[PDB]
Amino acid sequence: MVVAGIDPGITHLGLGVVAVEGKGALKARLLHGEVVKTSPQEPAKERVGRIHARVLEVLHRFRPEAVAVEEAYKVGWALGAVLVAAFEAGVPVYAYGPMQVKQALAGHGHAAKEEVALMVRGILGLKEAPRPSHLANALAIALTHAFYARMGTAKPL
Amino acid sequence: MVVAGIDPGITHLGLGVVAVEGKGALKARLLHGEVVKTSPQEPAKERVGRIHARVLEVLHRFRPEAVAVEEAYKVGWALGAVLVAAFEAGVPVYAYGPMQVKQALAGHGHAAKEEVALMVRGILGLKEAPRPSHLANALAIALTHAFYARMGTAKPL
Repeated sequence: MVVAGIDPGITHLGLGVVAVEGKGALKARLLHGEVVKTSPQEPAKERVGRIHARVLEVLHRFRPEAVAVEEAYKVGWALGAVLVAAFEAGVPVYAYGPMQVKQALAGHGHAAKEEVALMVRGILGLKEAPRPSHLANALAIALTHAFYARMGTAKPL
Repeated sequence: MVVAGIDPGITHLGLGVVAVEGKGALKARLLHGEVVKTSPQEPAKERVGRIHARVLEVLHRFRPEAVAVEEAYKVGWALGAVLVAAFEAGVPVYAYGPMQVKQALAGHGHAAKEEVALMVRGILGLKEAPRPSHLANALAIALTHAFYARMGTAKPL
């Protein structure tokens, strides 16, 4: 299955797409990874508009079965743009918090972020852990969703 | 040696950094690759300003010995922003055209782009050819510079 994962951020918005294998231990391939980077000088509408345009472009190009997002006002803006794109692309949205990601990929709710990042590197077969953290997070969220999707406990926002 | 390569583009600006080995056949590692993507709706000053901010951030973080750029008005704007960043970072700029890139990496001036992209994938040890083309181009330009730098025919803009 093909999944877009998104990590709504301060000045970076992690956006990744993975294709996960249907059998065997959780295994996926990286199809796309980007970070939407915003500047202090550019106005709010451009920052949010670009996020929208990037997410919509990714959904249309990669046609994932699902969008997965990690879990305040301004972060809410970014997620707003993301939600609009998923609505226009006709793609269902699922939300997961830090603890669920840790549980799915590291096997305990209180695992360190480094443990999650090690598993994402493992599952995707990467040479190094995917940088930066917003991208690593977005891939983890994507893989978290695939994990719960397999066992049928996907959490739809 | 560490080299930033840049491919000034229509709506995408390829920006990559490679570290090249000092002995043996041309061999490098990818340190960074990004594409600055601009939208039709965002004003010109934001498009050019972001390019500036991204390039400057990359130069400051990665401290390359050189910036290499591929070789009209609006493309000129992007390169303008790039030039400003290199000036502020104190990094020398070298320019190369399509034919020199083809010559350095494929061994003939009239090689197809696919041949250049195959060599960039080879030299950087990548699984797949680096996508998208603006990023592939920026890495090729970077590696082209390192090639001529080795043999002492670097072309400083």
